[PDB]
Amino acid sequence: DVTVEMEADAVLDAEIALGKALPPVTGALRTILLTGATGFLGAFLLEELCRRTDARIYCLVRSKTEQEGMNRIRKNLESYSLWNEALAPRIVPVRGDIGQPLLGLSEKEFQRLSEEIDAIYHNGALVNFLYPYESMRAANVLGTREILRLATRTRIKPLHYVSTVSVLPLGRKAPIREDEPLEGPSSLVGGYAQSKWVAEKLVREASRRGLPVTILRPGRVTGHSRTGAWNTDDLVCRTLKGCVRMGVAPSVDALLDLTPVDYVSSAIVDLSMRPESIGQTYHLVNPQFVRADEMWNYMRAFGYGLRVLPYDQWLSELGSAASSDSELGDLLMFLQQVSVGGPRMVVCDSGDTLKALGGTGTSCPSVDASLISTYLSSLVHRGFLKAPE
Amino acid sequence: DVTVEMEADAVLDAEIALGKALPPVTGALRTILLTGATGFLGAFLLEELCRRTDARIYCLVRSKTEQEGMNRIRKNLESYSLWNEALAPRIVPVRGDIGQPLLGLSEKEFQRLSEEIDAIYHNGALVNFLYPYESMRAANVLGTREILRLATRTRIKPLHYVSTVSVLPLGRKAPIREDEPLEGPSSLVGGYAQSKWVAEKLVREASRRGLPVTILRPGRVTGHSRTGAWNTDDLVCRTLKGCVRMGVAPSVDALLDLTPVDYVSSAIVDLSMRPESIGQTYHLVNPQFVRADEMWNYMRAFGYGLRVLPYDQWLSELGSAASSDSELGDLLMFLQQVPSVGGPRMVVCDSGDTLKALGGTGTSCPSVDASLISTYLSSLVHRGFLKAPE
Repeated sequence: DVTVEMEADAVLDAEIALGKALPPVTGALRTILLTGATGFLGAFLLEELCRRTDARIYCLVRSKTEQEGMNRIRKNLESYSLWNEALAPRIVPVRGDIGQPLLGLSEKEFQRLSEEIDAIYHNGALVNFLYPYESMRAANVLGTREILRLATRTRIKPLHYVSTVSVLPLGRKAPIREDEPLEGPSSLVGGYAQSKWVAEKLVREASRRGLPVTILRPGRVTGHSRTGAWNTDDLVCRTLKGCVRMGVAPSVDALLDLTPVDYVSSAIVDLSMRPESIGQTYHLVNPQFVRADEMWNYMRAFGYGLRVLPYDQWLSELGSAASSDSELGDLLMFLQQVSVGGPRMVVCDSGDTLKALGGTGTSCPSVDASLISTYLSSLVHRGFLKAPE
Repeated sequence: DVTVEMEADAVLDAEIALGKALPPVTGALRTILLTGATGFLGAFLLEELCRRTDARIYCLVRSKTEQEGMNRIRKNLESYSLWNEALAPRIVPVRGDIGQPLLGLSEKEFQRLSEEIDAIYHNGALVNFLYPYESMRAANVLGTREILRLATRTRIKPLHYVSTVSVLPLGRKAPIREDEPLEGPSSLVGGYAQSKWVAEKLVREASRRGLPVTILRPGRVTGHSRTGAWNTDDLVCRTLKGCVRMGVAPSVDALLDLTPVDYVSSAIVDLSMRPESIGQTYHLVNPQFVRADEMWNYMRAFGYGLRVLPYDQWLSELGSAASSDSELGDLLMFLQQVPSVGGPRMVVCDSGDTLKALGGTGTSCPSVDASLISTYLSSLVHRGFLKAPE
């Protein structure tokens, strides 16, 4: 059974522990390892870390050469308007693969990395909402294990771990608190949530053994609140486009979280810099929820017509439309996995985050007509959405 | 639930009946309407109908013009090495869409088609093994309804309906008889099976009302037994390529059906031309099953290494492989839909009525053996779908 495998995989190897490793850096950080620089949140994390630290940022990247790796990283940041050529000296591509033993490094390379790196931001992961647990085991479970291995190899390296609110159970009335313990593995639906649950369990055990860690759980990470930068292969963009093209949207009961990526990246970096954050968990979600009917109002205001249907009737219309439209069919696959009220969605409390960030000026943008206009304007500009009539 | 809708959709509109329509042709067939000429079975059915009849073959096809329609039909046949230019005079594209009212025709066009066509071979359908019932309702349920409408409009037109063994429940031990009544809708799993069950119910009610109908249920339709012609986006091809690329295949306990397309198309046409076939149902399946371990033997003999694993372990290796391979991921989607150790439930069909009806013909299903599998694999290698064995 999958929960058997999850429980077995959540046991952290005995040798991953402080042992005789040298103490963590207490002075200025010289070097930082970032995983996930070729992803969405990763692009913003990388640019932010360059702005807010003086460290060389080692970036794990799958590539045949270091130049190819640098090219992947540059193009990714370029796609979000985050690149400037002055960043290149700050970036050290590290050829490797989060889904491989030792992050894809030879024993010698791994040992060297274990000597050079002062701190780790682990944002690398395989995110696939269709695949089973076993498809993401290598990248999410073993990859996190190997990061924990690096963090305890040679000398201790603080770990700022990017998890997800999806490690939390659905169907709760009251907003889940940042300090509530994790439930059992059967509380989760889908391979992604399952793999991230196991990953966070490993990280929490390394914490219990003395590794300094921060656990950051982002909610639904949306577009940049000013530029509108947003990868269009995102399921949220997929869904919005589907509704626009069909001219109909669902009424759902769920409180909707939309958390702009610039808030998530700034909060991760801010929190990672606070010694008070060690051993702590933070919910990087929008403190202000929005209702679906409000979302559709904002989208109509931008200029898109949207009839509203009960979720089950909406899903039925999607099913019908999928007959002749393979893109709508693709969207349907995501939604047919698990009624009237629509899908359950996790609601989080973020009290500890709000407090920890109070003197920072790091604050989550509101979801309002203006934010949605910024988002839709960018999607139209980039050819993803047809401009409103 | 979906079964309520299925039952509702299986009710055939009252006006689709013989009424005052003129009697069917009792002489030579002058014209035939074929749906599905742009698909895999449809290509062979078209080429076979040209050889065995001297009727003009009207072919329903989505296109902006008849000439572009002809191009689509021609190219499809070319892809299976079925095209020769002497076919061209025989084919008449009809611009249209199985998933639209009146097959996408105007009232005037539909009335004209209702005057011209002597008989209908209905092989058009949306086949998607991932989508729900509602995604295939238009093409499979309403499309079949509209075909029945045409078959009863103006003058009676016999209907040779291509259904599927997937209208039958899976997991039953004894070969299901061709004359066994359909069970209720709750027996079926997946949108494709559900939509074809409803379609066949509609066709049966038409038959009950006096429309001459043959119901043909193909099994798992595989490559041409001589040329190896086989549509590579087919799920069976996907699965075999996945096994080859991983180097591992599942031990499943099913009695595997592999029914070459040249047998299905020849049997359809043969059976359609027997008046004894009217009102009858035929299972166009291979009379001889193959076991999975025989399949892997045939593939090793061709040159591909295959370790064998229990189905659950094989499926887990597929999932693991899918992490870094999107094609294997695509294959995994199909197999995960089921929430036992011997692998997927499959249907076993009796074909005794087909065997008898074809006994005086030269139509017999090829055996599954190392030679057939070599024919299939050789074609896939030649077309670049598979890497040649080491």
